[PDB]
Amino acid sequence: TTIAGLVFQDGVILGADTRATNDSVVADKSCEKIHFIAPKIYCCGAGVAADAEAVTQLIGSNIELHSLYTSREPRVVSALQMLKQHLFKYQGHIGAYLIVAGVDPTGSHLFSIHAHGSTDVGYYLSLGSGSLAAMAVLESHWKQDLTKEEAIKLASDAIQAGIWNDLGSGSNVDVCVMEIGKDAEYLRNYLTPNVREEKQKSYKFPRGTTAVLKESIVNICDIQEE
Amino acid sequence: MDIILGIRVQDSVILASSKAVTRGISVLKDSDDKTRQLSPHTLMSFAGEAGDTVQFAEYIQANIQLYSIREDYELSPQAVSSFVRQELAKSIRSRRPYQVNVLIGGYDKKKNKPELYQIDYLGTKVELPYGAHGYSGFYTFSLLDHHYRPDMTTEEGLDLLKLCVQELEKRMPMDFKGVIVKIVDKDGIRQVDDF
Amino acid sequence: TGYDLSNSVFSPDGRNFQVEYAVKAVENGTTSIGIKCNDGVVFAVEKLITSKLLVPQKNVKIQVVDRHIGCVYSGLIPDGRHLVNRGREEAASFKKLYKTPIPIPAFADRLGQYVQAHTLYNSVRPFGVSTIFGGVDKNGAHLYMLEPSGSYWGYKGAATGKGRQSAKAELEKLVDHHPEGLSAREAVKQAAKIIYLAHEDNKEKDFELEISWCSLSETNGLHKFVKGDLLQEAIDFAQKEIN
Amino acid sequence: GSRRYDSRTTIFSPEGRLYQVEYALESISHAGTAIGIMASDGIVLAAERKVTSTLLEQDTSTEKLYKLNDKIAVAVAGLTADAEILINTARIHAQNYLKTYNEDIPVEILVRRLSDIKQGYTQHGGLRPFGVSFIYAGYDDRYGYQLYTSNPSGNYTGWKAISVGANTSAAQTLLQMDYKDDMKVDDAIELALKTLSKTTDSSALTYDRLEFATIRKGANDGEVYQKIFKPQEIKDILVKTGIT
Amino acid sequence: TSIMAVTFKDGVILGADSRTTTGAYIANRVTDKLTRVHDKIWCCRSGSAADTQAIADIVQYHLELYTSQYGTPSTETAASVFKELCYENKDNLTAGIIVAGYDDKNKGEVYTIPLGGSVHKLPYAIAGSGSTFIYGYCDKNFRENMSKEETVDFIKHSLSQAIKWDGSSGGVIRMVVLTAAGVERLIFYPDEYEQL
Amino acid sequence: GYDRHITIFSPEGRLYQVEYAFKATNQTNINSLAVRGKDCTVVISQKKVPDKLLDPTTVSYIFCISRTIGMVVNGPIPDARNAALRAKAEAAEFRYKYGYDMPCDVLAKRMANLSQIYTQRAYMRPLGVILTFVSVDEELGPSIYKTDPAGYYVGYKATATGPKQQEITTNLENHFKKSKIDHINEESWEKVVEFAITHMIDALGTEFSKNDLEVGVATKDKFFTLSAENIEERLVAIAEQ
Amino acid sequence: NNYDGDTVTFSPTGRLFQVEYALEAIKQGSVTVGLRSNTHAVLVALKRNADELSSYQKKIIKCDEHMGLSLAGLAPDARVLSNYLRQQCNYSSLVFNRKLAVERAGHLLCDKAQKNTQSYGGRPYGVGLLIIGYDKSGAHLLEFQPSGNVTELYGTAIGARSQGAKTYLERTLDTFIKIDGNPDELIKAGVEAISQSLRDESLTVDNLSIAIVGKDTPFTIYDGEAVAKYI
Amino acid sequence: SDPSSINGGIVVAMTGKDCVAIACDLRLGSQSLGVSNKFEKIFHYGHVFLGITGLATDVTTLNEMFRYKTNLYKLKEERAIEPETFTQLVSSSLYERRFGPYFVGPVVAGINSKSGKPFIAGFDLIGCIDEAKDFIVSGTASDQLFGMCESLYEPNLEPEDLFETISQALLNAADRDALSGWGAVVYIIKKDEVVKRYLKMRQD
Amino acid sequence: MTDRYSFSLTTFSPSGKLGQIDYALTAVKQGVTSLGIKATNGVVIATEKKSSSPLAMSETLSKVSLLTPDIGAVYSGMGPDYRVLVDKSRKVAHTSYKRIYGEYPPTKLLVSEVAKIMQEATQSGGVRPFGVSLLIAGHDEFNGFSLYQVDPSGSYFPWKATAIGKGSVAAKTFLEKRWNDELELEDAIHIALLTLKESVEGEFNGDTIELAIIGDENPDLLGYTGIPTDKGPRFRKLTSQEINDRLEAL
Ligand SMILES: [Cl-]
Ligand SMILES: [Mg+2]
Ligand SMILES: [Mg+2]
Ligand SMILES: [Mg+2]
Ligand SMILES: [Mg+2]
Repeated sequence: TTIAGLVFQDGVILGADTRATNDSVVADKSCEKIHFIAPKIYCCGAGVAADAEAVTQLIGSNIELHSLYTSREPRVVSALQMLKQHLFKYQGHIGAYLIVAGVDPTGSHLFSIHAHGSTDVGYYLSLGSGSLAAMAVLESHWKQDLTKEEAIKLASDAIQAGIWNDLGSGSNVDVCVMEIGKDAEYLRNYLTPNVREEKQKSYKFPRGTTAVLKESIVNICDIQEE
Repeated sequence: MDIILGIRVQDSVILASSKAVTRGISVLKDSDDKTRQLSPHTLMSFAGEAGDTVQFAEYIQANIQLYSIREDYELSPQAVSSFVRQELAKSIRSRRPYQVNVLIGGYDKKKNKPELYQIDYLGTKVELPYGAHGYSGFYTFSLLDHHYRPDMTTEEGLDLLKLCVQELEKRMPMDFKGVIVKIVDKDGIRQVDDF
Repeated sequence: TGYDLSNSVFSPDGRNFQVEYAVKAVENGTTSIGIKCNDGVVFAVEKLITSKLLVPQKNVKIQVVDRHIGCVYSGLIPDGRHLVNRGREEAASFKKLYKTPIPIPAFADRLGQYVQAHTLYNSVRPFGVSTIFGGVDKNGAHLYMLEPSGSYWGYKGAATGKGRQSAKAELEKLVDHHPEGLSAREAVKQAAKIIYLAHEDNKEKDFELEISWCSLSETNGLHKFVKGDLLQEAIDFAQKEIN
Repeated sequence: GSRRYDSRTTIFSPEGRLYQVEYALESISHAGTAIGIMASDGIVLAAERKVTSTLLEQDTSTEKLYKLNDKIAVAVAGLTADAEILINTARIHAQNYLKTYNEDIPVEILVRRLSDIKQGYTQHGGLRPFGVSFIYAGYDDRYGYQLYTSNPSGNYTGWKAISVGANTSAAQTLLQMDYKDDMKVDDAIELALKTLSKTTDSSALTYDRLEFATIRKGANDGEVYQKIFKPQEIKDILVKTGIT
Repeated sequence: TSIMAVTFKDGVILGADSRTTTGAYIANRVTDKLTRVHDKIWCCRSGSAADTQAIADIVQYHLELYTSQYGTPSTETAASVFKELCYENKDNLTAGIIVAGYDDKNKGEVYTIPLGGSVHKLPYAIAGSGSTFIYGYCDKNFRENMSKEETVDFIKHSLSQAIKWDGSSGGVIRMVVLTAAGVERLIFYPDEYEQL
Repeated sequence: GYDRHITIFSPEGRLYQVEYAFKATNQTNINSLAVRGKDCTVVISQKKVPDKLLDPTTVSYIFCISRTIGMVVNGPIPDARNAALRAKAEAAEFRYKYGYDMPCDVLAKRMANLSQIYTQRAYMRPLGVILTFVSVDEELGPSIYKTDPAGYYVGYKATATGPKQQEITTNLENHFKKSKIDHINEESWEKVVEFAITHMIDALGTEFSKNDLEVGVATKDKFFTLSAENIEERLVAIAEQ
Repeated sequence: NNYDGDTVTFSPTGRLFQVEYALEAIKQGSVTVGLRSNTHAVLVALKRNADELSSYQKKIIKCDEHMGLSLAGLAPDARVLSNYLRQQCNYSSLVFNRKLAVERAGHLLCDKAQKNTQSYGGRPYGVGLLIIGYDKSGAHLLEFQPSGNVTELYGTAIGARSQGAKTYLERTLDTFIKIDGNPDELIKAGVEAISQSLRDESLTVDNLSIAIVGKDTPFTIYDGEAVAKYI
Repeated sequence: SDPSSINGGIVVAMTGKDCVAIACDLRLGSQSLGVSNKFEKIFHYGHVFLGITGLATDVTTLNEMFRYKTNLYKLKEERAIEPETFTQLVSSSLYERRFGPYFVGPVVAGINSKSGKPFIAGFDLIGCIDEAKDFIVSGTASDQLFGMCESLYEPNLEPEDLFETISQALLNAADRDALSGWGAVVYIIKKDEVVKRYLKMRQD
Repeated sequence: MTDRYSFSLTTFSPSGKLGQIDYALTAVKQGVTSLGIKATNGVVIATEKKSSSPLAMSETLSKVSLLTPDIGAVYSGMGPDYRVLVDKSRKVAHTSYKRIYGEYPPTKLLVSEVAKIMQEATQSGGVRPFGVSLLIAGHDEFNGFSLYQVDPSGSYFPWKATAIGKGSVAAKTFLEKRWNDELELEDAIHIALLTLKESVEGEFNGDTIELAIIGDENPDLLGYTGIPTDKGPRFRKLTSQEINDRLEAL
């Protein structure tokens, strides 16, 4: 996994690759690692995929109920506090490593969150097996007062470094842009640099190739009336 | 406990279970009956960890007998096996699991059919024409695969069972002291006293 | 009607009659007072000698909480002890967590919230005591008085029990005649006088005087009982004033 | 303390009656009449709604007839909210049984379980009983078609035909007069509707004031089918039987 | 980590490096290890980042609730709340915390709470992996009642050496000055402190 | 007639215990007032020290709940302090869990929900208090939110509570009918306090000394109470024009 | 009247009627006397029989080697409170290697009785106790009432007709306090005191119960022919 | 010792044009010992199909659990559960046992009755959802299945072509796994008909 | 300090009446009028903002509440009881449905959960019934648009149109004359405003009326773009200006 976050002029942006791997095999080539917490709060998930997804959904549910209760739009610091306190309680057994970013009435924010419940503040961050490749790119090119067009470029460049140089990361680039005074734009498959080439042969079989012992109709219907 | 075998023929289920009880160095008994009657037409044989086997079997027996009295009705073999499976499946994630493998031989009076169910300590249930637990299947299944027919009589089933026991007595290192054999059919449960 | 039969029931007035009935038990008790002085507080109480068989100086009524707070009360004596036992637990847990000894206003609210909690449910009875308490903390001397309702305020002087009207009038004179303040040793003498004057309401039986004090200069900010020569000096001063 | 305000819901009267059960039964006597009739080839459940309103959305409405599983249904008389608490418990018991034994729960076992829950509220806990009477219509392979009733006491009994709710005295006399043992479902449908039409407190019996259901063995190829009647289908059977 | 707190004439100054490592990888090179539990009571954190953040958040909650009821807490009170959490949960915590604060009555005070959950009131304290390399330097150069400028130099020189020798320490030197005048943040970059 | 002793419905659909808790509210015989400026929220309350033996500094019905939130109470002091302690605990817990300061309106809602529970659950009595919460909220600006024993709460442009609340309310109503704005158009809180005191004097028909009043002021990032000498300066300015 | 249905309810004059009714059970109970000097402390108790076939109900209970009490009222409540005292004496010895002070024993009994007067469901204790003991500050005598009030005294009496004995001790105060190093004379004074509370019946061998504790004397109870000496 | 490979077995699911296919082997074993050749691993709740590989006691337990839950769903909702909703129910149910999980590899397959859209999904043992457009694989020969599917699969196959593709993927994957085989079943699922076919294969 | 009311405070009287439920219904009757009307392409719910003082800001008091993105609620009776029910209803929509199935509950099932909470206050120990009737309007994919009433007993009924509270008898007669099965949402809003004018004494405008709809999906209110399947909430509360526009065409 390669996930990244960075801040720009009047916003914050998240990036993630789309490969899920169990051991050495690619289970999924197009999975979404950028999770929805609130309309303008998003979370990149690394580590154990189920844990990251589950923890974001629970906090996202509680954030929504809090937002309804208080009649206020949710804050990133609330999502951060709820996530870290939950993760700390389980002493790292929920193996979620997260980059949380969002816009709220306070402004734009970017935080990282580790499985044991430590948090960090940053202008640019990266997590997962591709973090070192991604951070090399961010340390080379990140600057203050980046424009949105520059920021999307840098974020996708950071994720690409992970895709190419990390075996744990691969496939496509997902991006989410959160700008102040605007709707967040979720750009799934922002980049598609790994389409498979056309195959040499067609492996479609002639009909009747497979040997069949028995055929039967499965009744998937409710009991009928006469 | 060691060897428990089961074979479902045309009109009955036959269960064969070893007589030996070994506690480490010595054979303490050579006439042990590793079975409980759950209902008039349902028999359960068992093998596994000492103590747990009998404790489990008698606990099942009590619950099925309770059901019989409450409803004035005998549960089908399928229903009994599902109840037994759930108790073992519950057991495997407990503080201390029942280490017990069972065979349930029953005659379904509604369908007029014999039925044999094999359930291991994990709660892995299978309905079979013949079954075993532990190493018993390793010696006997090649003979059963060869000779078994679904239309066998009870006498043919017993003869095939003798061949299985003879093969066990030849190639197994442990002396299991022969087997008690019991037949489950439409008339109920009876023991074959000469085997 | 029936509003006075159960605790925590509002009458049509907006009153809790069971708390008002607890006040009657307080009014029936012996007189106790508190005087705030320049660098501390003085507590005094009337102890009715029911019989000659009572051992003198033994049935001690004033109680210490922690090492710096004194508590005295009028009404049902067991209820007062129960409240002080709670106060000691509150003071212990405060010091356990925060290291510093419990400040007097903080301590006052701990007792206050506890007493108030016994007016919230019909499964409990209100406290049948008014408690005068105080001591010295980092911000100086504090004297409080706490009622059965859970109500409390800070005081220059405080009095409760059967002779409270008499005592209050005497305390009001001291406040007017000493705006600059009263010394700790003066307050002990005046406390003795006030209890002796307040004893006209309980004049049938004779009594025993008991005084305690916390003072920054006289006791190092610790609660101590007035004993021996200092107690006898206060009794003599009091006896001289009544005659 | 609190003792002062306790009604004491679980006590005997001097005559040996449970006050709250008897008063719950009085409540149920004002509820819309429900009728169950058992035939050789099926069971009929008919019930009268008390809504009595034009603007009520009838096709999405359910106050009387509820499905417990594919083989068992209930008709409700009394507090609908109380009934839904019990209904959901019965639905869970049926699935627990199915999970344990891998067989559909026999009708009586489900009925006994619910009746035992009702009984508990009359003997312990200090709570009011459930103000509900059920008619259970069901099928299993042991006894075939079965009708039961349970009331707030937790007592249950089996029936060939039965009524609960309003005018049960009058309704039970009419059923006792025209019921026969060799009766069929189509005849039982007609008896149920005729009985409701005579006992009703309303001026006339119409489709919008009724809920109707049948359990018939006679699903295609020997399977049992529950049929909760739609508003248009209740209207048709009323014209067929000659009531409107 | 290299952290210290030093009392001086006008109050107290907390100092820290900004490096957070996962093994040999620097996970964050601009960490803020100087954290606020009350207006003029701060702490320096070392050990498990999860644990020290969890503790500091709980303390901040306790002192906020203290303040609502009893007014401003003393530095000793803050140290006591830290100690209570560290001592009672010693089996499940890896936390080394220096507590520093300014009262007007007590002036500058420093308390160090090592792994065991003991408390030690000191004129100055050093902690974290990099502190081992400056025990000699700090002992030789510390004086009581230094000026603000002298104390800033003492901390700057001390942590400069701690950073130089300890791989686990590095980045910027952050400082927080606590006096009657208020709360002042200071930052010192590598090109400044490395040439000292 | 036990429907009047516990919180269950009477035949008219009323909760008499709730209604009687409202009557306990006026037992102190104290009137409070709250108004909003541009940058601030001011709350004033009568202060009566009838006994000369009392320490007047300890007699208060205004509470500092959090740094941003203040609360004035109309009702007996034991219930006032019960509500004060709980509101303080709730405000601190909120900040710990959700990472930002509890808003004034959210605290009001929380305390109102707690009050609602005492009207529904039999074993708990209602508190005989009306709670008026004030702050300068970071999102909503100057805020007044009031809670009562029924569990009702609402926001206010300005409000009054006590025996003579109607006289104060109508006085405030008439002012805002002229100005046609939801607040006191004034820069400094000092002048908003002077407005509050002036309009209480006009409404109640009584003059005040420095010891007869108690004042609380909410500004951005702090709520504080005025001393007797701060109030005296306020009273001097009123008299001088 | 309306305010005596339970212990949790004050009357309009501030009284707790259930506690007062518990106090009444003590007045119905048989007389027991307590008195002390500087060296020793004595309990004397008139035991009550059901009839001529029955035994005489025991009145005195040992709590430790240096402490014990006599009862008047509900005997099962005395058993509960004396068992609690035994445990508190035992806790003090095991944990602190310390004999429990008699004054502190009174404070513990006061607090235990109080909890039953402020909570719903419970009832007050229906017994009065006279605790004697010898600790580090010498001889002590306590009187316990189930209201919670515990009182340290030179002498007292509780039970039916106890006022006669209590008046005698009030007169004799100056004499019996000086009976130091003479256990027999102190018991004589207690036996003479309890005789002022007798009507119709007199002190027989199975009627009288005496206990003593002192400087070099463990708490010991005398019944039967052991008390014939004092008749 | 490894619970996911004691009993053995495999499931594969594929999408086609207006159809889905799900298939499984029939082996149940105790490590090396073959125990049953009739252990079906595909179940259905209305029109939603669920394949489950892994520890056989959990396969049976989870089937009984989802039958329970989809029965109650239907009674309350008054409609059959859809594949998308059921997928979330499987994920929820697995994750609630996060720290004592069922050792299984579920696969969902079905057609949404309202939109007509073919749907497949796979999960890890704690409920992480893989919602693939093309195919899902599971079991002890999942590597072999990934290899077959990745080459044999092409999009928008007609039902009778999809049958051949999924069958050949399963069979040849199973023949390279010791713990799979002993027979096989293929379900071809269309919007309102489902055909079930048992395949002939080598019995070693 | 113990809760000793472990017994029912609602019990059957000799006539079979549950007194506390009847008395709760009397409290609902005293409450301000609220109504609901179902159209072919939507549902409307409406009520009067009865302001307790002119100094009070009635915008801060929401009588019409969002429960889920596609479900809204209004009441008549005791306001505090409603507020806590809305809190519980929002939470139960998540805990007993969304966290299990990954989608919001359908209208009828959320109503069923609210009904259950209200039933339990009618039978559990030491509690009185809720003194409110709720009108819950909502949409879901398989059931379409729907409108439900929920009473203090826990009973609920589906309606084409209805009214509760003060002038409900007169309002229901008005709705019977006007309602048909071919109403568009704008027609239902128009009828809602006409009906509600009869029960209102004083001012009748957008500031004194609260009105919300369940209608088309609002992608503008969603807050984000990039997921085609999420098209936005069907619940929408009408503004003060939007109400006043329709009062000119009245
Ligand atoms: Cl709440
Ligand atoms: Mg370094
Ligand atoms: Mg209440
Ligand atoms: Mg193979
Ligand atoms: Mg092989």
